[PDB]
Amino acid sequence: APDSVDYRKKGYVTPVKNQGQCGSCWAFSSVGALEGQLKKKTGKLLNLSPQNLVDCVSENDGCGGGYMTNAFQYVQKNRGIDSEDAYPYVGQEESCMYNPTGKAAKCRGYREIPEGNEKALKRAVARVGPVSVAIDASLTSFQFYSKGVYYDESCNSDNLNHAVLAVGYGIQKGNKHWIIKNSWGENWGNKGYILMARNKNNACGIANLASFPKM
Repeated sequence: APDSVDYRKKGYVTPVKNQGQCGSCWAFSSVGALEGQLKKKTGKLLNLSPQNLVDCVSENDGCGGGYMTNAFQYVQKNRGIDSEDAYPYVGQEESCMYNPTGKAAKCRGYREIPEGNEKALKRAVARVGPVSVAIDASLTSFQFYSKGVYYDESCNSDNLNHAVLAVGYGIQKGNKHWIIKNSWGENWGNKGYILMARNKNNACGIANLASFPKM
């Protein structure tokens, strides 16, 4: 794998979104990974609908949380996911209103990264594209992140409470990192992004629950 990868520079990544109060980061993470694969497979970048996942993945719990794996499998079994345009985000769970006429991507299932293996995660990001991950994002330091490579001594690898998207990896002033797209809007972090410590004993559980869709 290359020493550095950043799929934002390759047109694989849509603008940062804002999930609002809804605990739907799993849906935004899933959508982000699908968007990357859509761009890779078809050559076009489109905003996909997290609301479609919130409302329709009955295996998950809507604004109460959920797994990306269940999201990918839903898209597969449903034979599609809508564009954001065709199924707009409203930040509250509602009845499923999937519309096949607005279908913008498909999914052939998913693959999982071996638990805790940052090297496998790096190789997957290089080989595949953006990868869905879960992290401990519960700390004060994360909320008020501004710049630099994020590292908090107290981060809890077993407390995977937030889903985000690894869109690349690299190094800043000798400090290795993951490039992470969040879904708390562009006013959070660094225009919606955070660089998170890489190869620092799986900091914040970054490689504990990583997956990506097949397409």
